[PDB]
Order: sequence, then C-alpha cells, then structure tokens
Amino acid sequence: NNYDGDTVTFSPTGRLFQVEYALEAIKQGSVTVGLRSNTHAVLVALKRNADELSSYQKKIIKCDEHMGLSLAGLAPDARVLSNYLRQQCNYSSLVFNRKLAVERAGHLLCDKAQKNTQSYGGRPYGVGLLIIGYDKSGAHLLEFQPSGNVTELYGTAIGARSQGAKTYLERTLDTFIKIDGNPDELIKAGVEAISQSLRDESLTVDNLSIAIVGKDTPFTIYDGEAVAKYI
Amino acid sequence: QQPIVTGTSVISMKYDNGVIIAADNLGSYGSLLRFNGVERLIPVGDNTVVGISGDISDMQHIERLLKDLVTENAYDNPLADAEEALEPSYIFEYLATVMYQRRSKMNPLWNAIIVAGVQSNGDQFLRYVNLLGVTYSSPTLATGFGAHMANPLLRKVVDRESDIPKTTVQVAEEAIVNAMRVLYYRDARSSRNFSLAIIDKNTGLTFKKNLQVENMKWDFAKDIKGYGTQK
Repeated sequence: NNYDGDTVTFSPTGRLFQVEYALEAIKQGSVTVGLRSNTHAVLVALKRNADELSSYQKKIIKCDEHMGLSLAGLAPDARVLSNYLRQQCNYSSLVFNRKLAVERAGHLLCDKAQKNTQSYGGRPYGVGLLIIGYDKSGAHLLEFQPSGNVTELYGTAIGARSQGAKTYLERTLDTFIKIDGNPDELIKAGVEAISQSLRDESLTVDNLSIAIVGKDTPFTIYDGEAVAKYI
Repeated sequence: QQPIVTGTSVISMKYDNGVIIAADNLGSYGSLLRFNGVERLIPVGDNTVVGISGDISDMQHIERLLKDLVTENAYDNPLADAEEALEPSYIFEYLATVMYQRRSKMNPLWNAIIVAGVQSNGDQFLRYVNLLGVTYSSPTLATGFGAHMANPLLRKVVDRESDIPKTTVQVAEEAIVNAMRVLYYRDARSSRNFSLAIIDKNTGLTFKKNLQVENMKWDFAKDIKGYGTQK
C-alpha cells in the first residue's frame, strides 16, 4: 500500500488510509455507551487498567456543568480536544453570556479535526468522543469521529465490541427515549447496554464510570462506590 | 479619537410588559444640524432594539456588526428563529466586549449604547454601555443630555423596580414623548423628529418612525421683554 503514508494522499478508490487507521485506534479502545432521553443524557464507560496494580484510566471528562464527553482511543488527543471544547464554551460564555449549543460545539470539533486530514505534517486525532449536554434545545448526544464526522444520536456506542451495545440500544430505543422523569432508570438502561459489549469481564465499582446531565442535573461523574447502586 | 457627526440622547424605560426606547433622527456636525434622517434605533430581530448615541460612523459600524452577528447566528442553527435566536443579553454582552476591547486598544467606538429588549422568558432587558465599557442597568436609562433631564421625568414614573408592574405602556409612552419634548425645548442638538420603539412580551416589537414633538408651549414668550428694565 503506497497510499497510506500520509493524510494528503487519496488512494485510487478515494480512501484516506491514515484516517481509517486512526479509526482503528478507536476500535481498539474500550467501550463507551451514550444514550439520552428528552430530559437527560447519560454516558457509561468501561475503564481499563494496565494491570492489577494500576489505576483505571479516566474515560469521562467534564467540559461544563452543561456539557461533557467520554473518550475511546488515544487519550492525549481527547485531552487536546476537551481543552479546545472548554475554550469554545468559555468564549461563548464570556463574549455572549450564552451557553454554547452542543451541536455547534460538535461542528467546531469537526472543523478542528478536518484540518489534520487535509494538510501535510499533522496527523488525524486517534480518538472517538461521545459528547452529552443539555441546552435550550434539551438533551443532546453527539458521536465524534476523527474523520471529522459528527452525528447527533439518541444512543450509540464506540470502542471494542460496541456493536453489541449499539444493537441493544437499537432494540430498546422506543423505551429509553421516554425515560424523562427518572435518571437512574436511564443509567440502568445504559449499564444494561454496555453489558452486551463485555467479554469475559464484569462491571465493578473500579472499572465502571457513569456521567449524567440534564434539565436540572449539572454534568456529574459517578465512580467508585457511587456506581455500586447501578451494578 | 474625536467625534465628528453625532446623534445625541437615547432614552428608554421599562414598563410592566416590555421596554420603550426613543431617539431623535438628527446627525449634528458641531453646531450645524447637518443630517436630519439618521435612524439611531437598530432593531435586532423581533425582541431587541439597540439605541446608539454619539459618533454616527461608529454607529454605522455597530449596525454592520449586528447584522453580521444575526447572519452568523443563523449558520448551522435550525433553531435560529426559535430557542437559539439571539437574546438581548447576548447582543449586549457582545457589544460591551467590543467596546471595552476597543477602549483598551485606545481606539474607542465613541458611542453610548442602550440595548432594550425582552428575553425569551419575558424578562425586560435594559442595559447601557459606553465607549469606556462601563455598563449598568436601571428601570430607566438615558444617554447624554437625556441623562440629566429625561431620567428625572421617567423616574417620577418608575422610581424602583416595584413600580414596573404598576406602569402601563400608555403611561410609559406618554412619559417618553413628554421627555422628548423637554429635550427639544432644552437640547440645542435635538430634533423635533424622533423614532420610538416598543418591545412587548405579548405584542412584540412596534417600531414607530417619523414621530414629531407636538403640543409645544411658546405663547408666553410674547410677554417676555428685554433682559431686566426694558418695558
């Protein structure tokens, strides 16, 4: 393959192989589930440890009390993109005194990611993001891919084996979208979804983390004994 | 650095269901009453009016900035006519940012600005910014010469926020019109021709152009003879 050496090269079929390989980085990452109702949006993340002596790596990052994200893949790229998103939300608040819409944040990430696909010398981001937020248009969930594609979804999963959780979410959409009064039941729906991506592993207070955001629910991360209720 | 063509006072007032703002139509050139059709109330959507005093060239620059802001807000925003329309508070914060940055570059926009509007929650918005970036709110706001003469009259109607629910649009409009008349009596850079805008949380923006100061009293001047002793 002579065409995979850089982002600025199309293959004879119009593929961008470096972008595809950066997506393979995401596919190697551990599963994250996102799902939302009309009132609440939830992230569920399986963390991985390096070994029995290591901590579990953080999968979820707060942007704002109205917004936050979960990562799969190359965590330093998620740090870069999270700092950029924090700066954009901050700028919107400082200059307009308005909460940045989640859709506009997603497009700002799309545009930042696209530049690395178009010009020499950089590289694509190696990280997929699930962004949840609540704004004047209600609950939102976005999936970011470092091709620069951003899609608004009721639910999705990214990372390894995530198609099992995605299939479960597809099967149960018409239930969980209605869960508007009851954030804990939406969390339980997400935890049941991510269980479909587990292989030879179980959820524990160590490896599970959850976030939720919503109408009167500032973005909050539950981890440790705070998730024992949902296991 | 030095204002050349200038607008004079903008005056404004909260009332029970909205805000009223008025400005005369004159561009003066020093003492020369040079330009007589200068509109100084800039509507921004259906919920906001920006009243500008001071340098007319900087006013025209601000009006351009506001049209651009509406265009940019519509980009990739299918709710730009709805819950993601510009609010008065967004427009004010943007203008105040620009004004203070310009001041800090020692290159002021030589203007005093009142942003009048109704928030989507129905709250009255009424806030002032000047060329220094100094901002304040009050139930009545007036720029320039109107600060010295119109504010006393409007405050006789709305002296405190608990007077706002007692104050009808009829009373407020009558007070604004009388204050414009007083300014025509006493401001040498005023015009009898003015524009008035009403922003009502129910009846929306009503923008009244080509109003004229009427019912002036001059007949007592017949009795004035000399300056002391001339019979």
